[PDB]
Amino acid sequence: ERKYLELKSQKNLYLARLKSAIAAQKIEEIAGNLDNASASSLFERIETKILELEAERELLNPPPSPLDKKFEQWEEQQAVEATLAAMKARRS
Amino acid sequence: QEAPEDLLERLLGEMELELIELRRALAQTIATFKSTERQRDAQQLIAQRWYEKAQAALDRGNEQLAREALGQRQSYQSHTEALGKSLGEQRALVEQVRGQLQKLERKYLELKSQKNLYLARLKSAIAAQKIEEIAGNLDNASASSLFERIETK
Amino acid sequence: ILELEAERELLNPPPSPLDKKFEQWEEQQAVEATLAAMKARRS
Amino acid sequence: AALDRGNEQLAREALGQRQSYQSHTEALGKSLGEQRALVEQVRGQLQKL
Ligand SMILES: Nc1ncnc2c1ncn2[C@@H]1O[C@H](COP(=O)(O)OP(=O)(O)O)[C@@H](O)[C@H]1O
Ligand SMILES: Nc1ncnc2c1ncn2[C@@H]1O[C@H](COP(=O)(O)OP(=O)(O)O)[C@@H](O)[C@H]1O
Repeated sequence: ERKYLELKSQKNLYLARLKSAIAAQKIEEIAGNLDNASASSLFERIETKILELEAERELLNPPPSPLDKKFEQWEEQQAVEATLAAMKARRS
Repeated sequence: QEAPEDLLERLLGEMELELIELRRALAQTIATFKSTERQRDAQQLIAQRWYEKAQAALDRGNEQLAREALGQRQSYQSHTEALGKSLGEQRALVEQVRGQLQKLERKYLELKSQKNLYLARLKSAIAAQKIEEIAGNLDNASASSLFERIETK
Repeated sequence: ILELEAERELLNPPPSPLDKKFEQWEEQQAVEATLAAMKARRS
Repeated sequence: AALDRGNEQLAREALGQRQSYQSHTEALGKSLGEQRALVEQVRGQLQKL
């Protein structure tokens, strides 16, 4: 009788310790550590899936050249300079 | 396999259920520990009562009954020591289990604080990619863009 | 009963005894200051 | 008036008794300080609607 009571007084603690360890392990496989980049952590798999689509839609419709960006920026600067100069000069 | 985003939410819900299950199991563990502590206290109380009875029995001057009572209380003292030994380790173990649960809680909260941002970024990107296949570019003329197919038709 | 009493304690941690000591000392400081000034005001 | 007999024990008891009421008063004063600030914003929303 006493032996059985003693064993029943420990089954619960052992179950709790097993469950805590299982949950602790199951935490890792989702995120783990930020610097993993292991493609096993579910966040990196989402990140690669994002970048794949972002590049795939870029291939179909090419982005404008940096030369075009420089040209349009300079055109905007020339425009605003002309407006400000004539705008100061009109009230004068 | 399946799309990662749906299994992300499914796994997070399952993890929530497992966490509350762990909380309940730890509650039962601390309950049983308290019960064992109470039983140890009761046993030592009974041993003290037997010692007190022997104290009054010795007043007669017949030491034989005192010897009988003192030999009787030895088993109870041994049982009290046996339970005191086990408590000395169960108390040190439950604290570490509680610490593990406390850390897991914060980790889960942190992951749930980012699932939404990741889903929003995924939806924005897929919509941005889908915007193209209808029209794309005015000079695209790929016959895949739905406007050029209508124009040729 | 004990299971529920511990389970609701896990969800909302009780304060550490250090906080209890601190608040007890704060109460003692308050009562001593009040009684000292309270004696000294009529004097 | 309790300290008037010259025995400070009753004064100590009364001062220890009033501490709970002071704490409760402060607890309610903390909550009023935010409820008053929130009801005004709700009223403004209603007025604009
Ligand atoms: N301390 C650490 N810092 C950064 N990354 C780590 C660290 N420890 C492990 N990793 C990551 O773990 C990954 C290896 O896991 P992986 O090879 O994907 O698992 P499997 O072998 O099951 O495919 C590496 O990409 C590495 O970035
Ligand atoms: N910068 C651009 N200016 C004009 N048209 C472009 C540009 N980039 C891509 N295209 C268009 O993309 C089209 C090619 O797509 P297409 O070969 O029909 O797709 P798929 O390979 O799926 O059949 C070409 O007709 C071309 O006009």
